[PDB]
Amino acid sequence: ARQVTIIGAGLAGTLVARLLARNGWQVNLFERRPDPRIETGARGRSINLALAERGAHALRLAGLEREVLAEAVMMRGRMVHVPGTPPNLQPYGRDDSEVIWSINRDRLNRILLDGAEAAGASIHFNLGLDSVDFARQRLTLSNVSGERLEKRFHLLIGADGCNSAVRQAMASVVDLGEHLETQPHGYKELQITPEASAQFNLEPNALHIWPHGDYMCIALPNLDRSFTVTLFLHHQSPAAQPASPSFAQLVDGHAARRFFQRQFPDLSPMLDSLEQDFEHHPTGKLATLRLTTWHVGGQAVLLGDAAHPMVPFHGQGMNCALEDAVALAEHLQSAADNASALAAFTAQRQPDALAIQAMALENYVEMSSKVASPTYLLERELGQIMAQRQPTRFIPRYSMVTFSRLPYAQAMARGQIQEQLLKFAVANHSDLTSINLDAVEHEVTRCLPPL
Ligand SMILES: Cc1cc2nc3c(=O)[nH]c(=O)nc-3n(C[C@H](O)[C@H](O)[C@H](O)COP(=O)(O)OP(=O)(O)OC[C@H]3O[C@@H](n4cnc5c(N)ncnc54)[C@H](O)[C@@H]3O)c2cc1C
Repeated sequence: ARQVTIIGAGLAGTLVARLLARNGWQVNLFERRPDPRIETGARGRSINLALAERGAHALRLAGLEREVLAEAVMMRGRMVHVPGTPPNLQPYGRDDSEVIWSINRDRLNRILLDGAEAAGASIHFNLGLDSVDFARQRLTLSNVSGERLEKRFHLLIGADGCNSAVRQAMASVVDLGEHLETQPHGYKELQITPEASAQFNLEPNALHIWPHGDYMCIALPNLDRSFTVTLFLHHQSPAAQPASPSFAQLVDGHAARRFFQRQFPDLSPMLDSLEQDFEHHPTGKLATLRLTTWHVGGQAVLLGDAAHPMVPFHGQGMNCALEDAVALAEHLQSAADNASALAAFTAQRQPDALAIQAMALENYVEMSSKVASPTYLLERELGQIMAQRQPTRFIPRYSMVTFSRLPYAQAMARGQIQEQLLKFAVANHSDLTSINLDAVEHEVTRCLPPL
């Protein structure tokens, strides 16, 4: 049996562990955190994640989808809260079968942990990777107290998150060609209690958006009718716009409350613990880190956030991470050797990672800056018309990334053709009546091969 060592029992690591273990691999998985299935007296604070077709399919191949969806809240559409109009529900896709699932991060991790152990993988918690000696095929682990433990390894899988230790150790033997691109937006995670959401009639079966240009909020529901709310806001105010809102201006909960009362008046009543959550939770940072290569020979390979950290604006980090796990397991299982597997895995997935990394950055301007634009509404109306006339040619880019498994590079390449197509057809036209629908349909068939 081929042996594999996996660092990080996160989402990608536990999935790939399951897939290799049921294929007969001797799988050992190391995790720095304690086992979350051991119940303690601590009050865990977990957030919800948007599970889409890519992630759902990855769980389907692993035999875990039914179990995960049983604990997920169905989101049938996007609930846009734009001032001046009532909350507007925008259904997903074309039919009632296209939905996104809101799954609690902790619930999902437990299901994957159980899933990996049932396939035969061994999971070792409370052990963080410190360094790798690639020459001697050894690594060093330690607990929080710093007691060191050495282990032999044949194949090392880095599934240890944005701040991957496998990635850092790989940087000693190969130039990964890393380019960190930091994001000026930070995020703050707030809570809406079940009582609060019910009191203000917040739809449980929808994903909510409060667009506001350079800042915004999103909310995803949990099984108990609570919601986890993410505020996206500039870390600092630029000198060009010194009075623009930023986290630096929100020094306490009293400032945060006045900010929300003025800029999110319908959302602020639902934030019972806005003052407490604002000062007791850290302001998270966002970044896009790109790598030229993801592997060292047949010795080590990165996947998930370890290989391609991205901004969460498209809700696709986990989905891409689960998709990575399937591809990595497929290549490892069927290749002539580990080095051929790892080189082929990188070649297949690296272009798609750069694509979803790019599309995630663009999608912030789409959901927070465009959903209230007059030109964008006409382009969106015309794009929906093309999705019905050519259902296999004009698939809106959000549907391709979210509701299909088309490679991220194809979705971005087809999306730029559609974006430019809508841009030129709507240009210099006020109403949809002055737009020639059949000329737009002709260019759809000319430039977009059917799927
Ligand atoms: C605010 C926010 C919202 C998001 N929302 C969504 C969403 O709606 N949909 C979506 O698809 N994605 C979303 N994402 C992205 C998603 O959470 C991540 O992309 C996903 O968790 C990546 O999975 P992974 O297994 O690669 O890493 P992780 O899931 O982070 O797992 C990494 C694991 O490695 C462990 N580890 C780290 N260092 C070490 C070490 N040195 N030794 C041992 N173990 C180690 C960690 O403890 C952890 O268990 C969001 C991200 C953020 C920040």
